[PDB]
Amino acid sequence: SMLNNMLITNEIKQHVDSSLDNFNQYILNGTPSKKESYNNEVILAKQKIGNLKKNSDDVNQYILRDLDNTLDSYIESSKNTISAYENKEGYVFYYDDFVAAKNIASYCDAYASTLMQNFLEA
Amino acid sequence: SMLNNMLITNEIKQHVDSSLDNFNQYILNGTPSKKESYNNEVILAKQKIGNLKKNSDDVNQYILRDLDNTLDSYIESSKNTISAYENKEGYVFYYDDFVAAKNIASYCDAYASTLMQNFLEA
Amino acid sequence: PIKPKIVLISHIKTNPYWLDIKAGAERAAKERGAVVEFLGPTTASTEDGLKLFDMATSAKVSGIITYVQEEGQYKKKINSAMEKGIPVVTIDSDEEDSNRIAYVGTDNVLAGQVAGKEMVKQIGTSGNVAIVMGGKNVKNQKERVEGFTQYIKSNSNLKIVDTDSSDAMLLEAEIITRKILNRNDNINALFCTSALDGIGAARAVKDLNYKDRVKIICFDDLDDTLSNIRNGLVSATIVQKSNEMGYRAVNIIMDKIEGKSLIDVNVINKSDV
Amino acid sequence: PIKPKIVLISHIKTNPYWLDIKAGAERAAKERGAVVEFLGPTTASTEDGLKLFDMATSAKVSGIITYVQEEGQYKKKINSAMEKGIPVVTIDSDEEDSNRIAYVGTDNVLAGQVAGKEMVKQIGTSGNVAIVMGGKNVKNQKERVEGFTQYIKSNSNLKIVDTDSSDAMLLEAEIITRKILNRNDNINALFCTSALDGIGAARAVKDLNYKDRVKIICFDDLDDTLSNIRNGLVSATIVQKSNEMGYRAVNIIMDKIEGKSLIDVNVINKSDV
Ligand SMILES: O[C@@H]1[C@@H](O)[C@H](O)OC[C@H]1O
Ligand SMILES: O[C@@H]1[C@@H](O)[C@H](O)OC[C@H]1O
Repeated sequence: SMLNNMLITNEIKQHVDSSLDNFNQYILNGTPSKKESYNNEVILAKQKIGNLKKNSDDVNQYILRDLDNTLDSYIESSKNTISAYENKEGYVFYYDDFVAAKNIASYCDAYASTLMQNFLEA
Repeated sequence: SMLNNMLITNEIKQHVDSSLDNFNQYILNGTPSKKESYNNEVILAKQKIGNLKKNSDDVNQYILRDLDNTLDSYIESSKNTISAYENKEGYVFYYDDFVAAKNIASYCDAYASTLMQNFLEA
Repeated sequence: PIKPKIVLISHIKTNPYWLDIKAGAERAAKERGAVVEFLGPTTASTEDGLKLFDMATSAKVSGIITYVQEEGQYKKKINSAMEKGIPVVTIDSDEEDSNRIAYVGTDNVLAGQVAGKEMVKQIGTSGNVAIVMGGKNVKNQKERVEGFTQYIKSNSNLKIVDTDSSDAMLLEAEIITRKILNRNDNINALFCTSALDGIGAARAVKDLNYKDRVKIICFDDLDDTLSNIRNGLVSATIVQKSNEMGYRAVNIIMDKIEGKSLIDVNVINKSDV
Repeated sequence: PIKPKIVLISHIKTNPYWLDIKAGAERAAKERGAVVEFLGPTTASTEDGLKLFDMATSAKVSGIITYVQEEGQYKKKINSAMEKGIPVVTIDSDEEDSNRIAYVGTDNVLAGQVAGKEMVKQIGTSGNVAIVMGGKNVKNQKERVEGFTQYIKSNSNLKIVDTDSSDAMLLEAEIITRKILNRNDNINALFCTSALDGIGAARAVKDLNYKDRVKIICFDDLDDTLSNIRNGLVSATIVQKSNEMGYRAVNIIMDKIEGKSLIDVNVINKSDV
């Protein structure tokens, strides 16, 4: 169980990482399957974070909320980037969003590894 | 066992983190017990990394070597900082070492969380 | 049940001044039913403070209370957070050109003028002064130096002969002071503008002797500073209500959350301690 | 058993030019009994490349092969690694003022001159040229533009009327080209100095038409560029031996490790493809 929780936590971290990677490739070349994978992987990270939130205790509750909200920020930054990109706008118009999406994805990684450590320590 | 390996990996990460924290406090105020704890915690991180290296496979071998060497770099940067500090030298003389010690400790954290994920995935 | 989380970002996390601000924040938070997350770098860095502010923004915390290290550098992130519905309070240095709901802290230019008035009382209207500041490009330090300089220029013939920086580090405060006393002939007084500067200066004066050819006016009421005042190494310190800053900032944040509706400085001398 | 690990740091990790360099490195590494770790940012960043270089230095890897984005910016970290016993090779842009054991890549100023000679063959000694470069402050781009400019100034009356940057991004190459064709009256030719610039320029020319009022001379032999040459949208491309760079760099590193002891550019036209 505590092991199942950190399996899920590791799955979330992989989803976020894979989502970012596909997102990056999509913005740099526009292969539609990259965007499809970007989208699928955040759907999965979002759902599994939701699943853990169902069974959270007093401490992880706070971290999960931060992680869930931070993922929403990533979703918003990456969607805004994709939107400007597909509108064929100047890089200057999505530079910030593009950067923030990378940064925010890295915050998600830190919440996830913190969670994994907490689950590890029953 | 794979669970024991990631317990150890988590212990290493905590040792490195705690070593950095005490190191930081020591440079900022000079409380001798902070330096003692800095030193004890890296001794423990070093030994346990050595222990995992004894039982490594084909892949973790490479990560463990990177982590072990990176810890040695942290040890060298933090000792050089402590040395200039205790000589009451100008900040300008240990600024780089002081910064590198923080940076290098963060590299150790990333190797450790990578290891923990690999152990998680038997 | 889950509580609102308020993020508090400090100049320097380990510093006993910020620990007092933290204590005040924890008191208010327990009273109001919030949790405080206390953050900050080890060595002063605007860049590091902004990354922490960015993390809290992304996490959509219930409120952010932030130190402002450099003028104009926080505006963008503060306004972005406000726009996203996160109430933002600035603490112990302000970003005036931003949409933060409130600033909780000292009027730092005024605090400088206050030091200037006390400096004139301490050594008179003629003589040489040297300044030790906690970072050359740090906002509330520049403001303190500004108020001080303005005051002694209007109300005396005191000459500022040397200004340098401790980067708000204790050891570096001693060293930069020792270096300032050397390299200057007749310094009558030191003005020290952040919490550890006075302690470091006292060490440098006691070590060269110059107790007492050199008076010290410094900032804050840290234990060793109060001790140096009793022992005569420091003549006056300018005291801030740090605990009250942390306390008031949390209550302003929680007031905004719940839809409900400049702190003086004090000169302390040996007779006061 | 454990193998030496060689770190390869690219300009841009996903780019098909660097993937070809990677392939060459993997070939040499398998032959020599090493492992290659292939790194790089998504968007070009000197800062990010230096952090990766710093990580490899700290990890005391057996060798580092690094791209150099900005002149003078890598010297400190390269020399520090060399001093710590890590053999360092620079690849597809050099840091001349550093103690790296070798540079493996194009003579970029020369490659620019080569483009300049081909530009004169393509449109003659009179006319207007515009330059699309992969980053205004990127070393080997500036070097290519330098060689080109020097050449056409010595050997023609061609006027460079506009220079702007794609930041080595494909979409931005198209857009900046479309913007350059607009805003300039009579442009006869485009010179494109990194791998994706030519593909983006061809898209912008085909879309406005201007096939063919505007010729394109670009860089590298990517599939779409070779295709644009066959279809007449691109007139010439300057081809580098990317695969050979990766191959040779690993062998130089492994030679140094084991204590054992400038690659030409080629113009390709439609008749060659
Ligand atoms: O900003 C703080 C300042 O108000 C105090 O004087 O010194 C410590 C600093 O961190
Ligand atoms: O530096 C590389 C350059 O040599 C090539 O022309 O374009 C791609 C760049 O990454």
